[PDB]
Amino acid sequence: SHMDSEFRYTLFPIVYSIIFVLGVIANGYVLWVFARLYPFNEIKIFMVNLTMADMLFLITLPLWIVYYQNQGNWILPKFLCNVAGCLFFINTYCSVAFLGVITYNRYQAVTRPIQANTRKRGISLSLVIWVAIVGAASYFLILDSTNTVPDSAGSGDVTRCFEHYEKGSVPVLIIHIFIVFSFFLVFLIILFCNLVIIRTLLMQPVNIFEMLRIDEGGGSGGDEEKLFNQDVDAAVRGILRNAKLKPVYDSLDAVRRAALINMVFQMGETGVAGFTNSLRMLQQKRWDEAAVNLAKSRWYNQTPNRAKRVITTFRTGTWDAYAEVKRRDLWMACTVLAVFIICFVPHHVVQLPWTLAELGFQDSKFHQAINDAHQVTLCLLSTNCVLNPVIYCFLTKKF
Amino acid sequence: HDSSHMDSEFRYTLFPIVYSIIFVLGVIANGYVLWVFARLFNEIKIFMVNLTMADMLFLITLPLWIVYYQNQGNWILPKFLCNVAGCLFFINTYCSVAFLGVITYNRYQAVTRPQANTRKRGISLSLVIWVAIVGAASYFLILDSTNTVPDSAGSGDVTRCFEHYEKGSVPVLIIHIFIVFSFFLVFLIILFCNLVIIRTLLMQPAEVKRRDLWMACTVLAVFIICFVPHHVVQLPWTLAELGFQDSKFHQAINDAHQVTLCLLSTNCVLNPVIYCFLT
Ligand SMILES: C#Cc1cccc2c1c(C(=O)c1ccc(Cn3c(C)nc4cnccc43)c(F)c1)cn2C(=O)N(C)C
Ligand SMILES: C#Cc1cccc2c1c(C(=O)c1ccc(Cn3c(C)nc4cnccc43)c(F)c1)cn2C(=O)N(C)C
Ligand SMILES: CCCCCCCC/C=C\CCCCCCCC(=O)OC[C@H](O)CO
Ligand SMILES: CCCCCCCC/C=C\CCCCCCCC(=O)OC[C@H](O)CO
Ligand SMILES: CCCCCCCC/C=C\CCCCCCCC(=O)OC[C@H](O)CO
Ligand SMILES: [Zn+2]
Ligand SMILES: [Zn+2]
Repeated sequence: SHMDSEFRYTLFPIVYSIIFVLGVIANGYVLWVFARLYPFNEIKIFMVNLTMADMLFLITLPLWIVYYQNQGNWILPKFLCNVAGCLFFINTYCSVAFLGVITYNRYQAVTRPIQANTRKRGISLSLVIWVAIVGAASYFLILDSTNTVPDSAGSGDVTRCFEHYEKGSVPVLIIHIFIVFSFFLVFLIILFCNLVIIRTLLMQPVNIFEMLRIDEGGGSGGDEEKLFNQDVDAAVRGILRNAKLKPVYDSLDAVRRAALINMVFQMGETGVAGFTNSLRMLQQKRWDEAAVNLAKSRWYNQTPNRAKRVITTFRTGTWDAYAEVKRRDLWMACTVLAVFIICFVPHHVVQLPWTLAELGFQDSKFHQAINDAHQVTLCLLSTNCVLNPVIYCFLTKKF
Repeated sequence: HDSSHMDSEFRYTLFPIVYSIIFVLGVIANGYVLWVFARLFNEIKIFMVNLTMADMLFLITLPLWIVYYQNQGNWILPKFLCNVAGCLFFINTYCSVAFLGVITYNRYQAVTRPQANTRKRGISLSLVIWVAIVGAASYFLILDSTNTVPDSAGSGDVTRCFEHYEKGSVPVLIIHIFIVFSFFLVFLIILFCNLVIIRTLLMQPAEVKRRDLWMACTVLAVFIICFVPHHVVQLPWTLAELGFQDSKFHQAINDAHQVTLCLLSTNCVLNPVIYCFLT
């Protein structure tokens, strides 16, 4: 029949049954959460496009349950197997692509925090990804999906679906090598991006460099905070060279000096020098009065979250304002990494040795072990339709 | 961050004691087993000599760490020796993991599916392992291993060896994720391979079957005692060194790290034990 055969005919009918029911509930409810949202916009498109990918897979699951309940016999017409295989490839790589693009969006939102045609970009990208993956998945519709073999007992035959690999196929090896190398290349980008977001939003600023990294941004993680030190020193040099800003600056403590520096990085010496009254309240250590007067500016209307953070730093002289910043993003980063390492990485680790075993290039004792592993990763990869809807909690839930 | 290291005096007591014991015992047991092989299945014997060479490399670095921890974490010796110490410690850790795993797989295919080609195959595979591991270990030679930092008592400056970690480094963290994941991938292939050996050896229907079954247990003993404690701690500790944790966790995981580092060194003394359970 097959190497891993024994348990696969029991595994998939149970595993895929749970997944079918949970995944149809989770993605169906997610289309209720999406519908009830008319007031993030770009991320919303990727999420809805990701659900569209899940629906395509979920609908094929009844066919796999029956195929495995029939001891691996594809009794329906051949093209329904072509379509089933095709939609599996679509689900997997649209999910890899849409999780990838959600990660990049959030990375740019944290790393570079600076039109309503952002929606036009989410739609533009989603289409590129669909054309790229549906185009690649189309090859599954031109293949001979099934192979007929004599049954072990009786007078019958067994019709396998996308299990047959012509012994020693070279295109198969090149295609499977490309996909795995392209996957871990994509996985490395995702891992780096989500670890930057996490690193940035976990590690609470204790200086002006870390403080301006949250509010203004800064690419990757380097120590050679030394280049940015130069920009701050040049900013302080000018502040002290300004008769309107020097008395206040000199009078302030190091944490409050950073808040003034922050303001200067945002609106410049010119901008900050036009806060005569608020600056006088600071020079006189009238923290609450200064804080209240600072909230009565256009700065507060224009950038409220940064203003609130800087005003708090002026009021308290502590870094508490930067303790739990952008938690929607911090949790998004963890969730995308969970969905990636759980669902996609196991399958992609097991993929190249299993293809080599299935092209015969590996021994019978290993071929049997890697086949068993393969059935487990194929189940892990299917949990994606139940797991990936969790990301919607970024849109709904507040911290 | 180097200021958080003045709180752990434990390592300066632990390493000079434990590394002196490991050095002497190891140099003896390894020097001894090199005479066992000199006064002489054949493929397995090739992996064992190489595995003993990985041990010697690290054993020769032990007197340097003894001196280092003796001088309260001050690398009094030349700074280049620090790169060489780190390099050889990495070689020892992963040449051991590879050669033990390659021994485990030799006995797996020799039990589940049983001369001049095996000797040549074993040398091939052995040279692959050295090239792969020494290739990665060589990156320790191009780093800035040493960092001058103040001492617990006064304004005096000590020189650390491979203790500096750039705050919030994502690539340092990615490397450690790669190595910890690869280790548990390699270890689980080993765990399965060995457990199949002990299962097939427990259910076979006299002396040949009795030694190879008890050998699969030695490879597991070495993995669970020496390598698994360290690779469990490696990630939580790395995170602590990159500033991703609290001071309370920092101290807990750093102390555990000293224990697992000592436990990793016991592999020099525990792996020559495989020589008898086969030859
Ligand atoms: C992912 C992927 C992939 C990417 C590119 C080429 C692929 C694959 C691919 C598969 O790994 C693959 C494996 C099993 C099947 C069919 N399949 C089977 C037999 N059981 C399944 C349980 N869930 C989903 C699909 C299942 C399939 F349609 C594609 C086989 N491919 C292939 O080269 N074939 C010649 C089928
Ligand atoms: C294993 C491994 C590894 C793999 C990849 C990168 C590694 C490491 C690595 C280490 O774990 C590491 C830790 C401590 C030391 C130095 N070290 C110290 C301070 N005490 C030691 C006692 N025994 C052996 C080595 C000792 C080292 F050379 C390497 C540090 N690495 C690193 O990121 N550095 C910036 C040195
Ligand atoms: C015969 C079987 C093989 C054929 C398989 C066909 C796969 C389906 C193709 C696209 C999914 C459609 C959903 C997403 C495509 C629209 C992209 C877009 O612009 O997203 C707009 C967004 O939803 C605005 O809110
Ligand atoms: C064939 C021998 C494989 C060794 C089994 C060790 C298993 C322990 C897992 C990770 C630590 C070792 C990481 C070594 C992986 C190679 C990375 C590298 O950069 O090495 C360069 C190499 O020479 C050019 O490919
Ligand atoms: C085709 C050319 C490809 C070449 C591209 C390299 C591929 C990196 C491979 C493994 C990671 C090795 C980790 C690199 C070690 C970091 C060393 C470093 O950054 O330098 C020392 C620094 O000054 C701190 O003291
Ligand atoms: Zn097979
Ligand atoms: Zn530390």
